[PDB]
Amino acid sequence: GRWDDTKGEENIDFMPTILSRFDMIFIVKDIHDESRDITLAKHIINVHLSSNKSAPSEPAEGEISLSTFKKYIHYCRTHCGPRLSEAAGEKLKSRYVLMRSGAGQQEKASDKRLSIPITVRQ
Amino acid sequence: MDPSIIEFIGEKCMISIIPNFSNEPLHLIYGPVGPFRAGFPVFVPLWMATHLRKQQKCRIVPPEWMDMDILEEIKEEEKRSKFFTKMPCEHYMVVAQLVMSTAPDDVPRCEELRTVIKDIFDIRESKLRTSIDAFIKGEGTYAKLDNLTLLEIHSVRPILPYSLDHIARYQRTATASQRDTSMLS
Amino acid sequence: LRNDFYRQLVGKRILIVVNYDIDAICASRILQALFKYDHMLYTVVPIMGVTGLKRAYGEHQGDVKYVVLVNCGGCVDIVELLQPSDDVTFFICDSHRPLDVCNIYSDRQVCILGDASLEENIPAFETIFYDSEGEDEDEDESSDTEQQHDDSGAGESDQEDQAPRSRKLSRLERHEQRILKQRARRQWESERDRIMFEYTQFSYYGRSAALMVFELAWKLSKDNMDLLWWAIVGITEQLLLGKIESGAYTLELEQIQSHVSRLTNKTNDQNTMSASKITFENDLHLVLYRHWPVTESMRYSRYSSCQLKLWTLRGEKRLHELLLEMGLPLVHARQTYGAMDLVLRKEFFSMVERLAEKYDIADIVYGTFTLSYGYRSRYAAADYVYALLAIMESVKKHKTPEDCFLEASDALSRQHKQLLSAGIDQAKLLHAAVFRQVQSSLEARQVHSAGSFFYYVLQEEHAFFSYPYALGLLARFLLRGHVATSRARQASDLPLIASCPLNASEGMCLLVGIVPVREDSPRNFFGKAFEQAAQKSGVALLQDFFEPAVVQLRQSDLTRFLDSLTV
Amino acid sequence: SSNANPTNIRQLKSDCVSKLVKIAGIIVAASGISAKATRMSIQCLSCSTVIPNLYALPRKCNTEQAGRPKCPLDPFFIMPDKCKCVDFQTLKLQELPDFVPQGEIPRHLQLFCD
Repeated sequence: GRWDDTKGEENIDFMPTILSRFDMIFIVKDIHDESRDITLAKHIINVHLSSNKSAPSEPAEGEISLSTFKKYIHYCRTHCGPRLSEAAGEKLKSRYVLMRSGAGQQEKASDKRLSIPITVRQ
Repeated sequence: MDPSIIEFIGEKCMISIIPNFSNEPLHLIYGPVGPFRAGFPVFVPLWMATHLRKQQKCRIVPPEWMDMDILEEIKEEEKRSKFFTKMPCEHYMVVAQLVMSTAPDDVPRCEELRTVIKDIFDIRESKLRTSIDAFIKGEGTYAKLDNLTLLEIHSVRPILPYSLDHIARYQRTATASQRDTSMLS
Repeated sequence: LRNDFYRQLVGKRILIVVNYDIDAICASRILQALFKYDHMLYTVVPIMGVTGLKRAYGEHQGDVKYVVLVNCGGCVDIVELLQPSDDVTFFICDSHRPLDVCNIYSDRQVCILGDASLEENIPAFETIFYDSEGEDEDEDESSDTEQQHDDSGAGESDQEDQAPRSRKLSRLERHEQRILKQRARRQWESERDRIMFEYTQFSYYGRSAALMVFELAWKLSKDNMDLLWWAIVGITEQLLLGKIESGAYTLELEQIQSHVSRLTNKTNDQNTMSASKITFENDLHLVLYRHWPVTESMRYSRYSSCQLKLWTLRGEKRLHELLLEMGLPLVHARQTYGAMDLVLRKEFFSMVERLAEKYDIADIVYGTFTLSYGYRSRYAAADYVYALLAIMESVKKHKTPEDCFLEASDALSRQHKQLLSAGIDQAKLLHAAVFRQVQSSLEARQVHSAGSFFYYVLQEEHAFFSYPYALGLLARFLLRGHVATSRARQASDLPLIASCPLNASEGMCLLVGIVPVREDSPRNFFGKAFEQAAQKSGVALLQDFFEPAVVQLRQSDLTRFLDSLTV
Repeated sequence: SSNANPTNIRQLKSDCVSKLVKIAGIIVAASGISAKATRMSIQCLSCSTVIPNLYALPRKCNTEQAGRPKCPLDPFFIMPDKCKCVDFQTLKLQELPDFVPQGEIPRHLQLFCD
């Protein structure tokens, strides 16, 4: 659980070669706070009460119709084939540079490898 | 080329109808108008029976080509009309629509009638596709109108010609220009 | 009459069609038609309330002389309402009938269509405004006030032996020089016995809003089939003799059929598509025979249900047993009536009418009309109106009230119909959401009697029951609901109230009044009845509607007001 | 087409046969695109062989104009120069996820097209 996540290297049980192939990788913790606790409390109960939100649900802004998203997605992927602009490339390049340098420095700021592999995949 | 521009042409035509007045709060217009007496026919344009019948003022009757047997024989003549057929008033496709809107409150047989007009319209149009299916070698000095009506032709008008210029420019340049052994543009 | 006064109607006007109603739109769209016919431009209006009315006139601060309002009028001596009216022509045509007399009198700026078999209120002005007691419109013995004021020579005039009129009895003193005031109050109060019989005990509705209008436009030679249908809509709203009365049903079977049947413009050639002239048939107020299966629509109406008690199981058992005698299949009881096969869906009503005579229901069948536009399908008598009420869709956009009005009036054309099915759908989902609360509230035992009535209150807002039409509908399904089965035969006859939360409006706890059972002609106390507690303590009450049976309060300023309003 | 009502596979039964219907399921996989046609000729008779159903091929020769030396016993030479061609694909159908899979598994059905 979070024991591995507190201290160091027990992240996966299996391999780093599938730590390789993925871009955005997310911890899930449930760190405590009573405000957070109560707010989770009523938030789901107001959900969990009488099959609650038929009328006052969709009155939120524009967050609507996963149907629309089926159609919207099957459209938007089916047309546009973009690629970069010039000004994006240099800053992203330099950013990945500093990414690998910071990973290597944490390697050196602990005198031992403290990094994820700075891949071309990232 | 429009749905109403041709009614500035077509809707000005006349029939003769019956009103329920005699000469009105005004008598009569200085004009070709006839004297107004109820219970008797009067000749009018057809941009007004529109205005009148729905103003609950009058009855009305059609022309005579608005019938069955004429519109049962014109079609079979028109079948082998390799070129064109009988032309009762030559824009009856606009008169009939502005007729059959309201008047079928009391017109007779306003349905088999419609059937035939559609039956003749479609065929004559479709003929007016296949005329194209022989046009070779730039024949822009040879064509057909001989018993054409107009409500069919405006359905083509902007398409071909704004092309046909640069289309047959390659050959309209031929009887208008010169070059060496090959064809010119 | 206005076969003479209509010939006044050519100049400018304003045509106002007071707060939401089906009488309103049906009565007004015809006149929009009429008035773009004789080449007049005019003004139709949405009304949000009497204040909406007053600002509306305020925004129309011209001298439009031919002012017109319809289905309203009993609010004030409306010259007091509408001061700048000088000789301006107003027209009242309201069926909210218990109307003031100062609006009737003052034959200046009003239309007394006074025509009724009740000659009961003739001196109703001859003593309240015409007499008075302890008054200042008078002279004094001093020489500084030596001018004759508006000497009615009555109690309206002095009471110090100065009354040239009032020549029924003695002059100086009957028993005293001011027994004038004594007899003044004698007649005043002994006939406020009848004034308070008016307007302070009960209210009702009268006649049509727009069948008179049909006869008006009938005298100008118009056989507009659609106008028959629109007026039919206007009546079939409160044809509901349990809601508000028709009465004339078995007399309009002569009246309207005589309007329409005798003049047969085509007796032999009518088998055509478009608008084949209207018909008449005897059918139900079963909700929606047509586009739904039986078994859901046999379940959401009150009268079919309450007599056979289906929100508990056992009603379904006897239900199935009568489908048994009917021999409907259950699948067929769950396919749309039209979606059924033929012979069953022809013979359905043919059998049901006669062998429901014998099993607890007698009062489902009616007399009404229906017709085609074309070949799509055969629309129904009321399935417009139950699609209409579902268009009062109080969304938070702030435009949707007036916009839904404008939409509704743009609905009953033969054109706009993609929305009409929308109205049907919206109606159905609400219609079984009605039922969805009754089981919850009955068997939770929320029927608060609290003394002389039954009483309901609710807790939060539903988009159904934001507005009060749905609220009266709630109250008018539960009531039968509870009072069928929880009572002896003694206490089935008491009235009902119901709270109505408005989480929208900062907390106001809306209410609607409604009446006890099975007294069609004996109608509301609540023309004023609520106002008692308004006098006794009196807290932020409203009576904004020309509809009487309604108020609007604070969230929480009701209960003690109710404890006062016990009696 | 219609909007009548969808049924369920659990009821597609001997009564519901040779009869038009409406359902709603879900799809799994279905075949390739083979073949089918409607009629064709045969050299033995030289007539486009007309059928009601979409096979019996009787005895007599029809190359009988050989004198008395006829060709009996079904000599049929199918002439697909003279045949036709329509499609055929065998669609498929699984049942719903809520309509008696509960204490059971879901069945399914195979289909057809032209």
